[PDB]
Amino acid sequence: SKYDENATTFSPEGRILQVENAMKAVQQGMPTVGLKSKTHAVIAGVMHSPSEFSSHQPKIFKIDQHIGVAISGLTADGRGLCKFLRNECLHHTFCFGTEIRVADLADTVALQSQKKTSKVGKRPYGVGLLMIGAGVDGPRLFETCPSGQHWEYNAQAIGRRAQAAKTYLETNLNEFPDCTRDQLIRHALRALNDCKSLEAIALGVVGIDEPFTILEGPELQKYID
Amino acid sequence: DYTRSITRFSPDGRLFQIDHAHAAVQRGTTVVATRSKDMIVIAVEKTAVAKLQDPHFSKICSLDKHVMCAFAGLHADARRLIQSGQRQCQSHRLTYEDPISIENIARYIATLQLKNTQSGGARPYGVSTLICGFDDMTSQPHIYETLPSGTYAEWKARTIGRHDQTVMEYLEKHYKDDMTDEEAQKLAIGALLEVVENGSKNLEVAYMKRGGTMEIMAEEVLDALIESTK
Amino acid sequence: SDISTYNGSCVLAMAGDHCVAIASDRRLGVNMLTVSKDFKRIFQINDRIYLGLAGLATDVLTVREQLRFDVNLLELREERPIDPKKFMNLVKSTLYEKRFSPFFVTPVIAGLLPETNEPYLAASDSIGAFAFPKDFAVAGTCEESLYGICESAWRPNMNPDELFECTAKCLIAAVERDSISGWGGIVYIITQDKVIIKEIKTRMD
Amino acid sequence: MLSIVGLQGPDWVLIAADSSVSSSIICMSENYDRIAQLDDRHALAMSGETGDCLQLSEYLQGNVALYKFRNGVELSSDALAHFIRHTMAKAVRKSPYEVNMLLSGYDGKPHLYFMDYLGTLQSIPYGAQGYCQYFVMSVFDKHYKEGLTLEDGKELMKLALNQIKQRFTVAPHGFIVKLVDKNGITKIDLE
Amino acid sequence: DRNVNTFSPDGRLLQVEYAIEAVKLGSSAVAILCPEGVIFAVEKRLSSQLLIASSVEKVYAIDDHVGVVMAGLAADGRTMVEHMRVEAQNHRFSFDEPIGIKAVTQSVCDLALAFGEGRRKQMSRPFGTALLVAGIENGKCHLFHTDPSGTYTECRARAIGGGSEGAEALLRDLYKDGMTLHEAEDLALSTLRQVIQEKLNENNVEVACARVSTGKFEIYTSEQRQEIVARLPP
Amino acid sequence: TTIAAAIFDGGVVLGADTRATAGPIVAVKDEMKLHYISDNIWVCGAGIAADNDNINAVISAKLRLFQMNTGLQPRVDQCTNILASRLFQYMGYIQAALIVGGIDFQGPQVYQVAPHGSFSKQPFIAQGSGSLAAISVLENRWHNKMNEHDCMEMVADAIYAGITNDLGSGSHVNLCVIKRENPEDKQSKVIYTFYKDYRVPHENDRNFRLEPQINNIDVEVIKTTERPLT
Amino acid sequence: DSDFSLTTFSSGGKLNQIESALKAVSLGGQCVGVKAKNGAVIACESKPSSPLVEKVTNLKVQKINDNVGIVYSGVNTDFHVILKSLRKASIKYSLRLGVEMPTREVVKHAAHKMQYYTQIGGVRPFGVSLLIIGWEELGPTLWQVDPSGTFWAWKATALGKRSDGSRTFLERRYSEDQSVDDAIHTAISTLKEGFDGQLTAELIEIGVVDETRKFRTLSTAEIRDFLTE
Amino acid sequence: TYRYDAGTTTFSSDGRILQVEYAIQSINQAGTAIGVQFTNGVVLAAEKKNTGRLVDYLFPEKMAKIDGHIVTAVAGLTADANTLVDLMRTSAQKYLKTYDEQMPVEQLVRMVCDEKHSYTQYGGLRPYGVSFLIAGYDRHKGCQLYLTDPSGNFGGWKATAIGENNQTAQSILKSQYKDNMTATEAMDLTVKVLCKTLSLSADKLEFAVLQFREEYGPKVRILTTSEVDTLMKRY
Amino acid sequence: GSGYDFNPITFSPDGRQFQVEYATKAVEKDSLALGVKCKDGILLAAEKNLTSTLLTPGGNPRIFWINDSIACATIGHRPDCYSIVEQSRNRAETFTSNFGIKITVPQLASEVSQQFHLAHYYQAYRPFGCTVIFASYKDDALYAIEPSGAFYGYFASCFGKNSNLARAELQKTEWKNITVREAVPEVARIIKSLHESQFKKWEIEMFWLCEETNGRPQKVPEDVFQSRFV
Ligand SMILES: *C(=O)[C@]1([C@@H](O)[C@@H]2C=CCCC2)NC(=O)[C@@H]2CCO[C@@]21C
Repeated sequence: SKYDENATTFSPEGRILQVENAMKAVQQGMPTVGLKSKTHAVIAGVMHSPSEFSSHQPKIFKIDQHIGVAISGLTADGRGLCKFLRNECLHHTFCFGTEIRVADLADTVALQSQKKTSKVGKRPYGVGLLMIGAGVDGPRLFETCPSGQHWEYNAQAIGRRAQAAKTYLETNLNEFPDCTRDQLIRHALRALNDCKSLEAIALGVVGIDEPFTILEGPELQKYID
Repeated sequence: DYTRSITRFSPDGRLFQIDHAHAAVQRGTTVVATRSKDMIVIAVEKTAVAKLQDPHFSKICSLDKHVMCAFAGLHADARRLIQSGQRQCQSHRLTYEDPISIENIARYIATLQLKNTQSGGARPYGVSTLICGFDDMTSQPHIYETLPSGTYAEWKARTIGRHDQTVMEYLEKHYKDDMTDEEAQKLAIGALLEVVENGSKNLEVAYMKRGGTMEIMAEEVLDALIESTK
Repeated sequence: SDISTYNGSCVLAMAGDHCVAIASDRRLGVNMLTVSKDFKRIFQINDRIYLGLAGLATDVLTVREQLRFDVNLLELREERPIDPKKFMNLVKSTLYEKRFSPFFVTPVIAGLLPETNEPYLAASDSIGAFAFPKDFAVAGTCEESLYGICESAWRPNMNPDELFECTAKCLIAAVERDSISGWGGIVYIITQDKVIIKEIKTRMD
Repeated sequence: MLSIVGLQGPDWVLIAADSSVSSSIICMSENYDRIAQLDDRHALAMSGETGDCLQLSEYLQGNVALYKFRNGVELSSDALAHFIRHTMAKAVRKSPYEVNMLLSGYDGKPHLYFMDYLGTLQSIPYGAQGYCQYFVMSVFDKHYKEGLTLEDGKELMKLALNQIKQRFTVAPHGFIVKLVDKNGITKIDLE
Repeated sequence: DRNVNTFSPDGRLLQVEYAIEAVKLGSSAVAILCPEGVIFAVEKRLSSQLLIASSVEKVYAIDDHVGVVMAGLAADGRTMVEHMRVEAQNHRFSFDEPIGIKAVTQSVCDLALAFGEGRRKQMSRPFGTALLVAGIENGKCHLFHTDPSGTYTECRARAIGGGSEGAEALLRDLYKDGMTLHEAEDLALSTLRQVIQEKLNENNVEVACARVSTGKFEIYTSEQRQEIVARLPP
Repeated sequence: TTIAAAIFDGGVVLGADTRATAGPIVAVKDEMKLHYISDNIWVCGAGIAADNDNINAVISAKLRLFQMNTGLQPRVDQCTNILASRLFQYMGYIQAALIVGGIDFQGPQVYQVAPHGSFSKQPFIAQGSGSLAAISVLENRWHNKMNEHDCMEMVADAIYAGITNDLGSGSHVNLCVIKRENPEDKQSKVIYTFYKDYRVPHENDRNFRLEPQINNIDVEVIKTTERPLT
Repeated sequence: DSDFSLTTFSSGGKLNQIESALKAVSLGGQCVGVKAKNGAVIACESKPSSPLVEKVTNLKVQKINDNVGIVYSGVNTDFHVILKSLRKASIKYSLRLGVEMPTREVVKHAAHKMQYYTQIGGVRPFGVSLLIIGWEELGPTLWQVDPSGTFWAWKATALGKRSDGSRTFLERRYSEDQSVDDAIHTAISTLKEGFDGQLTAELIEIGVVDETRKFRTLSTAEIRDFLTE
Repeated sequence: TYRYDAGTTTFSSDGRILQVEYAIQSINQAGTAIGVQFTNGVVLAAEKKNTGRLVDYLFPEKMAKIDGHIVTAVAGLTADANTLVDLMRTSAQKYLKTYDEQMPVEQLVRMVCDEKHSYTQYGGLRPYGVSFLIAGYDRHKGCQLYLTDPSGNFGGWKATAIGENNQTAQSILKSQYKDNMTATEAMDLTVKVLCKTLSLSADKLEFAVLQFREEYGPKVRILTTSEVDTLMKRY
Repeated sequence: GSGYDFNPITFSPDGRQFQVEYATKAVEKDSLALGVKCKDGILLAAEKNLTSTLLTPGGNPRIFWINDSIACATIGHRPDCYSIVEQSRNRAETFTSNFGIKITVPQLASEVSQQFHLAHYYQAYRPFGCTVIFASYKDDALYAIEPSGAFYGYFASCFGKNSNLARAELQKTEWKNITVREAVPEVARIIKSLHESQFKKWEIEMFWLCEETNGRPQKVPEDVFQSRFV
């Protein structure tokens, strides 16, 4: 409590309490789920509707043609990170002319978040990103943390009620590598359904040859069964 | 450079630094700006040692030949506001050749105060400013009150500084929708006198006539109007 | 042609018997055109220091004002008048700070040493290459003419009258051979007691 | 190479300027007011590219007004002249204003200053910027008398402008003359 | 804590939540979207009759097609609307088209959370203003809500200010997707009147419509505000 | 200009003419081209007089500050490195062709530094316009471990050769003999003896002058005013 | 961001950091200065950390220029920084004006630097008080420069350890008519008064400005010559 | 960070910058400085902060010249006073370079007060704990005397005081100050007010006499120790 | 306890850098990673206690490439771990830009310890809660930098939880006597013996730099040693 002053302050236990507060800010975001097959990767999430007549706040974003990120936490910080990631993809498609690897984007966003947590006067991004990419590296899923680190996953859940989604993913973890695009999307939607408190769920799906695309609302009806 | 975010929100949602800047304003001398169809009048009460100092240090300033400006609050923060406002009037002339709109210059002063409320390492101006003047582009005299918060609002008759609520009540009671220039003078003078127990030797009254510059009321005409109001 | 030749100037300083004499043409010319005959090129820098700036009128005024800024600041911060040698080094610093965008004025410092009252002439080029002639310091577009006339004419130990005599005559000879210089002369005789400012008559063509 | 001519009198200053603005070989306007009224007391005739003259005039007028408003005192004619000189001295070395000016001001005393793009400041009884000086200075020298009346002053300025019209190859199609006196800057016609 | 960009143990930016509170201290404003247009009805708080109502305008036209109503700090909202106007004119300059409502909303939101402290020379605190951005894009009216946190959401109906929660509760059973612009104006003014502490009048209210038929965000005049307040059931 | 420094057994002899020309005209006939750097180091410079004077003053200040802070005797190679770096960073625009001549723990050292920053340790060096006329004497009369007087005469004769053969050089030969106060004691204090006007060529003096100076210019004084000197 | 000023006025108008730096001066080693008719003197009790210290390597009495000299009391490193700055200012003054920086100009530059460090942020005031001697036109001058940047001019003063007792001693045993030798004797006696045990020429450094108007540090031989008498 | 920051450029619950109020209190703890305007000049007087049997009163401590027409007495931190006097001298000479005219007194006072205010509103730095009695002459407003504050607030005063017992000195001036006084009368008034408020040794006092003469112009002379002693012995 | 633990640059009255000690605590919390120098190369083995079974098998690296000859095992705060990895890559690239050759682990460790030290030496930085073991066979170097910035070459380094026991076990083997392929089973046995039962799923991320890799960093192939365990 007394050491929860800055992101630059270590608590006597080695913990950065402001970093942990930002991580909790991510854990307070709406349920986000990511999956990874040998051919496709999926990010889905129950978008948040602050008001009854307000639309669901977009949660899935397309960083590059085969890269997308699902934000969980401060959506403004998520948009800032999306801007940064799109700049990184545009400078990798400028310097090298090809699409960056989602692993490199995870590295860059982790570096930026760590620099936010290592210099005073900066706050960790209050948003965690489930980034799915596809390329020469294959489909890859990364959960980037406010602390400045990204964890590579075959599946993952973050935000609120994400323990049920994590349990579902653990149960079906060995199914995912062979799951087709349609089956991976179905698994994503059925991991989110366990988190239900659809027109709220937005799902970005990418493949090795399939460019990243965002499906929302009725477009996902075919993947419920 | 130094950026300590002097102005931050409180749990109840208040910028305590803006409250303190308003307190600084409310310890400043009373200013009363009133308008007529063709003339604006500003009356600032003056606290001074008449036998030992020159009363020529005026709260009323002229940002431009058409923009009159009075203030309540810290005289140094007000001097900075007036200096920046004069610079902005001349820069608007440089950039447009047209006299700066009274709304434009009032917005600029309010935005200066607001930037001080927003810039780290910058103390909000402890000054509330009455930016008055005439626009040929609108054919309307204007009197805007810019606050330390950076909010500016046009008024038919506004007062700032100490005793601002009593003078506001006086203005509300004795305001006419279509006052003549002398009626505006009488309203401003009487509103200031309602809290001041001294005549011309204390009050300072300036005015701006349609398509005119700022003229400071004499110590003879001011006293005559004071007696007429009483 | 040349920027220095734009404003014709002719500044002279001579050393006498415990007295200096700084004379200057009074013409503000623009190339070949006479604009004024009341142009001040000699400025009093201190009670016993006079500075004649022979060169571009722009840089004459700029350098004079910059050295009045420096001398006033020095005398305020030190409560003491600036010495002729201290002011010479100040002018050298001022010109060499703009060495690579030089002022197009050659300064001529005519002063008297604070205590000994000895003559002190100090003429530099545009960039503060100060010389300290014990006899005469010349500057301006009449530089060759002034050098020639003062080499033969200047004599040691000239009293204020004789020092004025050559300062005026020698400057007249210089300006009358310079087309862009002349139109009246002004000679400041600096002595122990008084400064005598004599406006001398030169050719007005 | 525009013809601006100043003539200082005992208690007035007649400042005239070429009223013909031009683009290349085209006389765009025949009544362009090249004289800039920086203050109610000071009229600055400017010879140079119309854009440079306009920008410098606006900068100087804004600075004069800013001095009048910041401090409750108006610049003198010597103070304004040296402020213009400082501006030109700054400009020449870095980003030069290619304008040669005649600053005519009345602050209880008539003043006429010969100013150039470099920054040479000189109070003059009469003068000109452009090639017109080559034509008008002599006429002033020939016909200027100390204590010249305002009517004699207008006659002498008219003579100088007529000399510009007659002998200068690029004869200005007309001049705008302004009288700077205790009453301010008033535009006049010399006929 | 004690620094602006600090996270509570609950995972909230404390300055952001306090700016949300500041918005809750601002004047009420109801934005009702209907297929014909988006209608703002805003409480103009007049501390005196001498206060020129047109000068405390809580509604700002960002562009011809898009407008904005503020709640909270009028000066921070002025900064936000200034940024939005610059963004709209820059977008018209760069892409020869009106800026999308979502696009300008996202731009001002990105500006919103760029506050910082402790780093050498930026705003030092979040904007204490929530905007109801609305406008006509591609023959459609779009209504967006920005709050100090920098999050924006598209809204069919929204409320910002002191009566925001009560206004939303009243809108629960009062708002429908197919209302006419007449009905949208009536609902906005009714909700505002219900969530303000003074009798509704044309002078203490500001009404503005991003109208699809005109394709423009106009601000209603006193006559139009009277034309709406007259129809209200009270 | 003719500047020439050589190294004799006990030290260094630097020499310079005293003629500064403002083009084809001899501006100065007693110009000082030998610049004191430190008690052990003197630089005789050619090129632009302002550049030489200023760079020598600046490096003398640098080495005086060095000797003060560090208590260390400035080194001739140290002075030469500072001079060469400064002249290189100005890309030869500081036209100061310098000859550093000093005595440090490494003994008597003479370095040349070109205006562009190219330095070189040489036993005898001649720079300036008459540098060739001087170097001839230096080439023919310099030998390893010559005594002080022979090196003095050689450097003076080289400066005189530059004076007579070169138009840019003339007037007198100023010498500066850096030497250890006790030549037999290599650790003794390095002192300098400056021989101003070491050579005053009599054939190069003003040999004629009108005893009655003939002048037919009469001064007409327009106006006279006398002002006190205080 | 540490650009905030750590030297700030306290509730009563007392710059606590200035008082703290002054206390650092008061525990920084006694240094005395005495202004004679024909010169000035500044000595200090420079007792080394150990007999193994080489005195010349950390002389407390130092030259600012040919005419001005400085002794200090307080943080040795702060004095060295101020001394380098003052010597650099003097050489700059020589470059711009051809003469050594005047004594009062050196004092005012030291005072300006110290005030600057008492006002700008991220720094503490210099924890040294400087006794600067040098000649002005009207004669020799001794100047105290405090951490605040306020500079007294003294006929005599001590400002280090037990400096109150030493200043009372100077008040009691100082006369204007003292010569430079008399001033050196007065400074040595003041150091003896405020020093425990027998004073030694090794343990004190003396720097004097005399009729020559040039500042010179007395060698240990000269200091011992003065002590023996 | 900012744990050990004093909020020098931050407002207090009352609305006054507590660092400016503490600077004002520091001034009130400093030697009294008094200014009095007479017909064609202003006399400034001050009490030296460094006053001992050993202190050598070589040069003015509280009194400084800003230009040939402007002089300043100071109450408060003498170091901040020296810094702002250097800044004022540079500003006056800058105005002279720009306009070839002596800087108007009100504009130099506004410049030093803008500096002092900037230290109270930006940068989180310590305020200038000095109050200047800036006496001077300009053609515009004749001879003027301005009282500056650490806040950056200034006001013209016919006669005023700052420092210790500044209120007592102000009351004495109010009871005794006359208009259109002579240089001698105003100097004697300053002596009386100092003697009553303030010991009283002449060498402990500093005097400067700005005087505008149509012939010589505005002349500033800071009275030397001999002049101060002769003037005080006359009371 | 006392307040000396908030500012990284603050020293405890015992000379302890409490923030550096807390960064070291962050290192000690993490699962142990170690490195051993062997005859054929250097083997870096990082224990990855997989928090979730969903983590990619073989993903989430703790050993990183720094150069085509330098690998980097990382312990502690993984954000700081990868920050230091990327800063080491940048330092190697800058070293190549300035000097052309590829950096060596000793001087790479010095350059990165410079950043480690700057973190707790200048304010406005957080000490890196990570220990980085740079290994290079081509430099025969195994240098571990600690959170303080203390870097030492090791014959066998190890940091993290149970690092003392891991070092004690590494001490039992003369690693240079054996090659990397026979070192892998020994290190794997060490970590498995120290692996805590609470972590069911986990991995041994082994990398080696050897002649078999031509000195290039390379993850130990799965066939050689299946890194994944249950
Ligand atoms: C010498 O090179 C020379 C002198 O003015 C000389 C310059 C440097 C030291 C001071 C005196 N430089 C010149 O420009 C002329 C040209 C011929 O050589 C000069 C006399």
